[PDB]
Parts: sequence; structure tokens; C-alpha cells
Amino acid sequence: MDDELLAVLGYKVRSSEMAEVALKLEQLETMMSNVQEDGLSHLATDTVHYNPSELYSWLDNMLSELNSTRSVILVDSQENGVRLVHALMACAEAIQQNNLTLAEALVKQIGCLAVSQAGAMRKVATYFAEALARRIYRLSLSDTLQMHFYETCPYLKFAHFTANQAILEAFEGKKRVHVIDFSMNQGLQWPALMQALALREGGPPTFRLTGIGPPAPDNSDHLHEVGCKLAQLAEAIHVEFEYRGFVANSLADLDASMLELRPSDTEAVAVNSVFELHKLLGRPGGIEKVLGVVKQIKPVIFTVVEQESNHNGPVFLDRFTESLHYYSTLFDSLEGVPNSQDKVMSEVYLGKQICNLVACEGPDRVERHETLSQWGNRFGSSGLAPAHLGSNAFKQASMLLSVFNSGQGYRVEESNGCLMLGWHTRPLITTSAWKLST
Amino acid sequence: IESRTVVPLNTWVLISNFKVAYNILRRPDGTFNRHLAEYLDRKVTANANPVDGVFSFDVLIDRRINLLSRVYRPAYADQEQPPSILDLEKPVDGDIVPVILFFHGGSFAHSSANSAIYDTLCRRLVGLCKCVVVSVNYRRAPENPYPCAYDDGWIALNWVNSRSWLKSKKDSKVHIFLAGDSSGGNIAHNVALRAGESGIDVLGNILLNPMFGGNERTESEKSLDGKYFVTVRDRDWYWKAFLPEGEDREHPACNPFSPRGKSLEGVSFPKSLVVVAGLDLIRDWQLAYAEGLKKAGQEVKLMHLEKATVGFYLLPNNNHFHNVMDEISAFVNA
Ligand SMILES: C=C1C[C@]23C[C@@]1(O)CC[C@H]2[C@@]12C=C[C@H](O)[C@@](C)(C(=O)O1)[C@H]2[C@@H]3C(=O)O
Repeated sequence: MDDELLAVLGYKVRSSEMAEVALKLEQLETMMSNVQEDGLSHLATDTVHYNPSELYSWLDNMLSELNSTRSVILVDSQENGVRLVHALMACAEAIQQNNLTLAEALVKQIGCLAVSQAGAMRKVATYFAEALARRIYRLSLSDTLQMHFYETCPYLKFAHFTANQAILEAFEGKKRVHVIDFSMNQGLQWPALMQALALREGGPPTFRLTGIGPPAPDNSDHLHEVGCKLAQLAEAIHVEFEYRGFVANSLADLDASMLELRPSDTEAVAVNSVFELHKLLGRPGGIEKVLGVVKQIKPVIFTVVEQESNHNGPVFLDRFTESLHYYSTLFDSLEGVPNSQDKVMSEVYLGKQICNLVACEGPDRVERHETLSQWGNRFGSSGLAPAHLGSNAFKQASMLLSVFNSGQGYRVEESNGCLMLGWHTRPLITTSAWKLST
Repeated sequence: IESRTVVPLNTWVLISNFKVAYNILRRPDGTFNRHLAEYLDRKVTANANPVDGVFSFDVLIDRRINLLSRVYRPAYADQEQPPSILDLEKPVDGDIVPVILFFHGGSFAHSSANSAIYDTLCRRLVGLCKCVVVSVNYRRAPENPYPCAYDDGWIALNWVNSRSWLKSKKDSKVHIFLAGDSSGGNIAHNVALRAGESGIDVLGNILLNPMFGGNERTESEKSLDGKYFVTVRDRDWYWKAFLPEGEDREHPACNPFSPRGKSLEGVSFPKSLVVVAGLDLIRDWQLAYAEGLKKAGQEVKLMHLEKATVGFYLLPNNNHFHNVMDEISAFVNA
């Protein structure tokens, strides 16, 4: 049992550990009175802090080292935006009530209204209208797009940086390591981690890499090219490198037997996933199998980056309105970027995401996003435990944002040991790390 | 051990934790550690679903300066479905509806509008005064020194006054009260001055432990130094971090009744409610501010709690909190 009055304020203190905590605070003050500014500067510069909510462990660390939520943000619009939202929700309700005759007129009216608008609302309404038309008429290349999205938006860089920092912390004091990536893609994440490993105190370890990718319709061998390109830089900085890749149509088709694993006492293993787990929610029993495989691997760290939004509800209208909120926020944030080809390609990418979210159903729908609470419930049911992130990762992410965006209002937040990236006060994506439960 | 006998244990823990963290975050050369400060700060998100009869949402008031505010409203009795867009800014139903523009404390350098200690306070204000609350997110020192916060408050005041769905049905006007905590009281006083200078009409001021100072050392500063969570050293550091370069504490932004300050005699000023804690080391400056308001010919009610410390309103476990809430409710619903 915690302290309810303190729990409301954001601090987790057991009722029976009150006086003890108080005592620790006493011992801190006296300490800070006899150490002056050397210890204060050490605590402000060299110390790494974890989980500020739990005061007991935080105070212990300082003493040792000194010795359904709906988040909406409104931007100024005009009457045309109000009418556009009215018409969009009216069309969604008409579809839900199985009208299918008012829906066509409503979608044409939506297009007519969106013709005379300006800003992100124009593009949002256009994409949602195409999605609605596709849905009602059903009722009755990617690599370049992802490269442009990486160039224009800060989410992929944030994910890679936070995951790499967590992996580097988990791989400290090791001589043989292995990385299993569920989101291999073009291999844009690994060179920085490899450089950091090569620039370590005590000696870099030996590196093994596993990359899993979807089956391409043309069956191109992009994984081999990525692996050889990685191996060049690997041998550049004197790191022993081994690479290996697979093609699989779903992460639920994987097993630890085909991963060619070595003894845990011999090789450490880290599992990575960036925007890939939510695609397993279409399959009725896919996430459990993948989490069981992850548990069988017995890694030292499991890094997950996801989108923070409830887009997997049982009612179509609620999903529609939640996704409308989320993507309106996304396009409002994207407003500030200067015009370029990469920007329009990112817009096309987001429009494809919206179309899949609204139109498709069943296993064909893969954009089934969730929130941190639901993901945490799933992970805890799978038998995992949180691995809290520190202040150094927070500082690195903040400095990355302050360099690559500068003017745009992106913010970093810490919650429950996880890191959140958002626009102003509205969170957008979340990075977390997990380990085996004791 | 002296401060241990005047507060409950959990309140003591909260204030001591804030004290030690802020001790860590300050550098001798007038430099702040913003990254660690933001990492340590506890925060909460806006929720459009009514919880305990209150729901909130955020509005981007200004884009050039990234000025933002949060709005707290009572839950709809007629509409059982939780509010959404097209329903967050629905017109108010009531002959008289007061609206409070609130400024948070932090000695011009800490905290935000989404901090978990001020979100609870705003929700309690909504629940106890039956009003609408707008909380501003103003720029902080030393990265954004004087006068950024005053300009932010002015812009927020204009935005609140220009809203058509906040107008009352008795005179087609917005009933506005300015409220402040710590440095928020300083901001509220200055914004009230500017509003009186312009054509905007403010109905009342609420100042909970306002932040004021001066060059001289008062008796309470010399007698209560370091005994009740606050020391003269950090007060000097914060005043140096806020004020312009090469400026002393007789600046009008520090001492409202300095010789360089402006006379309040014969000036359109709202009625004030100033609350002063007895166990605060800058209580003398607050009492002097109340006396100066009274001498200038303005209406002011003074609440002196003789055995209260800083942050008595952050937890509802003391009589001071209940009494101050009662007086605030009577003040705004007069
Ligand atoms: C350096 C500081 C700043 C304090 C006083 C203190 O001496 C110690 C703790 C601060 C504080 C913490 C939270 C609240 O914002 C405040 C008003 C309080 O009660 O206590 C804060 C208060 C203030 O902002 O004046």
C-alpha cells in the first residue's frame, strides 16, 4: 500500500517506509553540508539517475554516490475545419449505422468542403475521405518512402538512439555479443552502436548480427547487401563481425531452433523491435508465440519502440475518432518542416497508414496500435520485467532533438521507466526495455 | 527537527525531496541543469474523459513563442457521453461563470503547467469553486529571463478575453480572476497592472505566498534562515537568475513598492486576496506588500496563517488548506 496523497502527486512511497525515507533525507542534507560543491557537481554531472518516481531507491543511490486516457491538443482553425470534422464524423456514423446511401453523398460533401481549406486539415480530410470511400465501396517503393520518412521526421532517429543506448548499457563487460533484429529494414541503426562498442573501455567485444525481413514480391536479396555494407565498416574499426539473415512472412513463423544460438554463458543476446509488434495483433494467436520465442532465447535485453495511441478498439467509430485525433496531431507537427520531396513522400507514407487503418479489416488490418499500459500488461503476462532507462539516454535524446529540429516543439518525457517522444504536451511514441523476470 | 513538528510526515518528505533535488540542480556560476531538471520532474497528461467531474485539454495559444495553456472544465451533467472535439469548447450554460487564469510557482525556474502538483491543484480549484481554470505554460529563467513570463501572461490574458464560448449570459462578458502561486503571484500582479493600463477588466486577484524581495535584510529573513526549507542563498540565486544583467533587488520586478516603481494611487486595480504563511522567511515582504496595497487606497483582504509553511496547499491534510479554499470560493463567487 502506497501513500495516496503522495501517489496523486507522482511519487511512489510505501506507507510503512515513510519514516525510513524521512531518515534518508536527513542523512542526505548533512552529507551535502559536509561535501560542498565537489559532490554536488559529481551528482549533477557524473551520476546516472533511474526511476525518479520511487524515492527510496533514488535516495539510496544518492547516498551511495555521495560517499482510457484521451489526450487532445487544439490548434487554431476556422469554421471550415469545424464543418469538416462535423462531416467526417457524420460519414463515419453513417457507415457504422449501415446506411451506405447517405455515406456516398456525405463523402462527396467532405471532398467539397475540403476543397476550400488550408493547412494540415486539408491533407488529413483528403486522406480520410479516400479511406472512407474505399471502405464504403468495399462494403457494397516502400524503402524509398521509409528513407524519406527517416529524413523528414524525428521518430526513427529517436527510436534508434534510445534502443542503441539501452543495448550498450546491457552489453557492458562482455566479450561475445549477438543482436537479433525483427525490424532489419535497411540497417540504418547498427553502425552507431558498432562504433560505440569499438570505442569502449577495456576492449570491444565480438559482434554477431541476425536480420529478419518480410518476403519481397520480387524476392530481392537486400539483406545480403545490408550485411556486406555493415561488414565493411565492421572491419574498418577492428571489430570481429559476423552477419546472417532470414526471410519470414510473419514473426509468428519463427522459432529458436532456426536462429542458430550459442550457449548463453558464451554469448550474450539482445533483441530489438522498432514499430513491428503491433502487426502481430491481426493474427489471433501471434503475439503469444513471439513472446514465448523471445523468452526461449533468454536475452539480456529486449528493446521495443511503439506508437502511443489506442487504435485497436472493438468499435469502429471509436477507432475512427481516436485515429483522427492522432493523425491530426501528426500533420500539425509536420506543418513546420520546410517544403521538399521527402516531406511529400512522408505525407504519402502517412496517408497509406491511414488508408490501411480505416479501410481494411481482419488479418488484412495491421496498423493496430496500443498504449503503454496495454503493452505492459501483455509483457508482464508473458513473464518479463521492466528495465528502467537512465538520465543519460534522456540527455542524448534531448540533444539530438535540439540539433535536428531546433524550432519545432518536440519534447521528451520519462514515465514508468520508459521514454516518450511527443509534440508539445501530446505524446507520440514510446521506447522501453525489458528483461527476464526473476 | 524544528520543521518536523509543524507539518505532517508526508508533507515534510515532499518538501525535503524538492529541496535536495533543487540543491543538486543549481550551479555556482549562474548556470542551470535543464536536462536533469526535466528528467526529474513528474508530469501528467490531459484527459478529456471526466474524472471526479473534471476534464482537461490543451490549447496552443501562440506558435512563434510556443505558448500553450491547459483548460479545466466541469463535467457535463446533460451529456453522459464523455466530451470530444466539437464538444470541448461548447458554450457555458450559466448566468455568471467565473474563469481563473492561474500561474504556477517555482521561483521563475522550475515546474510546468503539466506538473503533477499543479494539475491536482487546478482540478481541486475547479471542484471547489465551480469555475473554469486556464493554466499558462510560461518561459523560465535563466534561459528566458525577465520579461518573458510577463509577456506570456499578457498574451494568455488576451486569448482568454477574446473567447466567445466563455462569455456569461448576464452581460455578454468574460468574468476573469487572476491567481498565482509563489512567482505566479508576482506574474499575476504585473499582468493585472498591464490589464488595468489597457482596456481589459479584471475582477479579482488571488496571491498565495507571492514572491517579492528587496535589497535590505528583513528580521524574518535573519531569524528563519534555513529552518523551514528555505535559505537566503537560493533566494539570492533565483533573483540573480531572473533579473536583468547588473541589476539589484530594487528593480520594480522585484520590489513593487521601490522608489523606481510606479505609484498605485488613483489607478484602476482589482480587489486583492493575499495569503501569507507565518513560518516563511520572506513573510515580511508579503506583509509589506499588503500594507502598501492598503495605503494606496486599494481594496485588499489579508489572510495571515501564523503556523503555516510553504506548500501547505499541495496536500489536503491540514486546516490551512480547507480555510484558504473556503475563502477563495467565497471570494470568486461573491
Ligand atoms: C528552492 C526552493 C523553492 C521552493 C522553496 C525552496 O526553498 C524549497 C522547495 C521549493 C518548493 C517546491 C515545490 C513548490 O513549487 C514550492 C512553492 C514549495 O512549496 O516548495 C517551491 C518553493 C518556491 O518555489 O518558492
